[PDB]
Amino acid sequence: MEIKVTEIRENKLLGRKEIYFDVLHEGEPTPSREAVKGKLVAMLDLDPNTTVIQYIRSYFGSNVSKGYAKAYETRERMLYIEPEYILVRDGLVQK
Amino acid sequence: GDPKRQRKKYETPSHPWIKERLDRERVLKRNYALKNKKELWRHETQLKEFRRRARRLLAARGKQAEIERQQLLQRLYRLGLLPADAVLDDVLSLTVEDVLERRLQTIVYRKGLARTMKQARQLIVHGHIEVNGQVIRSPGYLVLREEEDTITYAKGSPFAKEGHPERMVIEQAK
Amino acid sequence: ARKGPKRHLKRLAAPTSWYIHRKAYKWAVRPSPGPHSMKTSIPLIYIVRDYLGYAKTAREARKILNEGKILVDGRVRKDYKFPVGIMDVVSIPETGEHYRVLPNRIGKLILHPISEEEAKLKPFRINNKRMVKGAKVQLNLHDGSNHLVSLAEKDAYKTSYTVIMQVPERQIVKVLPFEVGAYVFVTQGKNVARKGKIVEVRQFPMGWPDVVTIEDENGELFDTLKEYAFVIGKDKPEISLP
RNA sequence: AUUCCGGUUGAUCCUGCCGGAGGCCACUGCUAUGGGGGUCCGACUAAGCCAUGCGAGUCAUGGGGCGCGCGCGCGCACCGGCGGACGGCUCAGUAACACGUCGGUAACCUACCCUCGGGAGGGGGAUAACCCCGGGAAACUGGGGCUAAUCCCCCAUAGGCCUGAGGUACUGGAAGGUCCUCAGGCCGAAAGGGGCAUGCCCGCCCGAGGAUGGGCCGGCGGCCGAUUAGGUAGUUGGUGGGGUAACGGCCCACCAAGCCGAAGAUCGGUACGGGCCAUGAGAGUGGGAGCCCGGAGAUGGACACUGAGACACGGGUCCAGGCCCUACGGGGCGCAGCAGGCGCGAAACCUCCGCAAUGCGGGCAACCGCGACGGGGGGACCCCCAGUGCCGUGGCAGCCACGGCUUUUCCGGAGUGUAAAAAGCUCCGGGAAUAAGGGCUGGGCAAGGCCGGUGGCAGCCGCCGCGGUAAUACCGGCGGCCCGAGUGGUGGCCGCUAUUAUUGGGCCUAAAGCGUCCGUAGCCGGGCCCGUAAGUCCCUGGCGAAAUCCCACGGCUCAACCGUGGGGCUUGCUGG
Repeated sequence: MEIKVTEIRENKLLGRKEIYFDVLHEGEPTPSREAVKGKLVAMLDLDPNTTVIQYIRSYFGSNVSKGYAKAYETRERMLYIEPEYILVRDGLVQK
Repeated sequence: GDPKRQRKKYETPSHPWIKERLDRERVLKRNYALKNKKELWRHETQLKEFRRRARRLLAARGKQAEIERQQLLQRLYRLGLLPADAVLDDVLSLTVEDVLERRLQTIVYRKGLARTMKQARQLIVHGHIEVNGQVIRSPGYLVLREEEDTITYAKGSPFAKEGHPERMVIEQAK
Repeated sequence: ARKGPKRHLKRLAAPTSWYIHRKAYKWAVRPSPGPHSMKTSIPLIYIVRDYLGYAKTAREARKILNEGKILVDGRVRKDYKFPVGIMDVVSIPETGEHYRVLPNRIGKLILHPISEEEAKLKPFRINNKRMVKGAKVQLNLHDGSNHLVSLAEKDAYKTSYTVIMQVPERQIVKVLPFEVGAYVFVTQGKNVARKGKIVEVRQFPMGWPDVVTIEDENGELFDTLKEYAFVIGKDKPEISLP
């Protein structure tokens, strides 16, 4: 699987970076969240903590999926803003 | 009052047992490998709508009228039924065979990717045909003028290998 | 049979001046009473969430508003139902952003970006005048606000002039009168969002409102109501308009 | 597609009605693989009756206490405040300013919100919670002691209202209006509270305006009946008053006799109104349950308290009509809220998950709650896209055997998706496997002049008409045509129908000219000149919500669907 960042925004109020990216996987299934997160952080120099992946979305016939991610500075602001369900889904907190 | 329901996008014949119409539609269905009568009537209704818009816009005064005129002609050019130097009066000469020629099944046949319309339908439904960058599984997609030169076999597909048995048998004819 | 006031608003019954998807959900935010009318305003929640895109959910928008980050006319506003209207300034210092609220040629409200210097002035159209006890003069403005002046300078103000003010402290500057060569911007009607110079005024009998003729910036003339003409200058606009 | 065909005679041309052929809605027979989208599913008969569970709370930054852990932190009830008058459901009643559109209120009220100008001084009191006794089958409820507040009261000042005499500063098209001066009187505020801190945040009262939501008035528009012709008696107006938030016979005392009506009053019948919907080439005909705006109602009827707002859908009082518990003393309930049950019927779903999204209430906030809303479950609701195989050799007249290919769909698995699941989407393995019926077959009208059975019997038949021993018309088999996951039957609307005729029908003999004449209203009216500009035409301003309808572009694979923009619709009103 390969990754290609399409757009980045900075939200100075909530204190986050909002990343829109594409994921090319030709002949393979939809990649997991662990691999996408590892690659994202390894590339963009982000803390593995303070980074949550929203939807990974596949399409009818594409072999190209889309992705949205949020990168926070502090972890307290993160836990204050984001809801608990995406945190449990990503694995940064327990149910 | 009453709210709006969704209405059919096709019309039926006024009488169901006329010999001329029966023969014509039988020939067309056989030659183009159409599942049922409902498809034919869909394309005929498309054509009838085009013709009605032409008749209404013909010799009518208004900026909106000329706007609609240009929009109609450009939409037809883009669909691939008329050329760039065409006039409103050229719409009243179109037939349903044109719409039947502009669909993905017929085009996959003409382009030599299949030997028969039935084989083309099967390929399209099983997912061995890709438009410029997208797999499509509807044999009546009505390919546009800017996509007819980007139709081929899907990347992951047995037919994408030069040395496939059925691909060899298909190429036999060409 | 309804026995009291309304507290809900459905999306299909929302005003046309908004930029809102009507068939997506069933409910909309019902604006609270405030400065401007319902047909000429929009709540802050929509500006923060759907216009600028600083949030995706109303919870986030409300956190942003309650943290004290959005200013209107130079004042912190925390109510997500507070209505924002024509000639209002929306400012964000943590991003140095400044917007003026104006209408389109369709009648819908947009944000026009402006500079930090012009973001300190707001024009107010005088809608009415009153005498208040102590013999003071009260001007009633277009956003619903009021201003006091003295009896000695009452002839220097009339019911269609414009007053420019420093907005947080509300001190007056640069009165602009209604005359036959004044520059105006139209706010409502069929000729909304047009601009030009006044040519003629016409009066009528028994309640029918007065009318005004305007010349476009290229030679074309049109008419509208004198209540929909907002004076912004004498021969050259005094704010950045689109 | 601005369409026709069959049927009155021994044969013909007309008139005229019946039927066929199309679309939409409801019920139903037989049959049924998949996905997506949407404003569908006890409206038609009973606005009939209901077991059980839920559908409205929240505030510790208003107050006092009690319990649990090291003055501090957690939990419970009470006092207090805001809300509970919205949201949700139904279509009984209503032929009316109820609705729609244009206008008015200089004749009115408005807690929560915005702006400006001003204030917060001095005193007092009670009582829940708690302790000591309890009563009662329950429902409920008594006595004594003690206490606080943003609870209650008093004084003051500001302020509100009425009247009279003056001045003429403001708005407007126009002052019983606002402002200034003087006088005589009635009513009469406030929580300087809570929190942080060494001033800031949330709050309290008064005044001027706005906004939001309402109340009231007017012009115009909108079903059938004459075997319904005269109706009205506070009825129509005036003077003076009362009452109302406010104008008003709204109500009262007095003075008059007026008001509506053949251009159809009154009375009766039926009915929630509109945006819109179905159909048709259109002119037009019909309907107006589901989504939005408005109105009305909460077993039938009437009457009140509290509150900014109710004569109150999950608050109160009485009568009528039903039901439930009882220790027989007394007490309680009405699903036209979500599920669910009985009954009525031809005729309509689970006694499921969640506050993650949209919103509302409360709260400084964090957040809590919500059968609204969202998500799934069941259903031949509506629309869109597909499937039940394809290729080659040979053969027969579309199907057979031989060989090969594919996997939408089916079986199983990993990810993503989701509040959590599920569906869907990417990928892997298996395998032509796993998936067509309904009606018709004499002529309208498309397809058999084949076999057998029955024999005016049995049966068929929209209509014409078949059947009495050789049945192309009944029953079965074999063939064939139409549509096709759908296809037939019964009721209703439009069209067919120029059989309601403005466009656009007829009256010598087919239905149809009053027995004849006079004339009232109404309709139709000779030629020229001058004026006006009411109708009429052109141009421009303010209105006729959104959704729905047409077109183009864009996003879900395309589409149905959703978004951006341009036109239309709103049968029209009004200023120049």
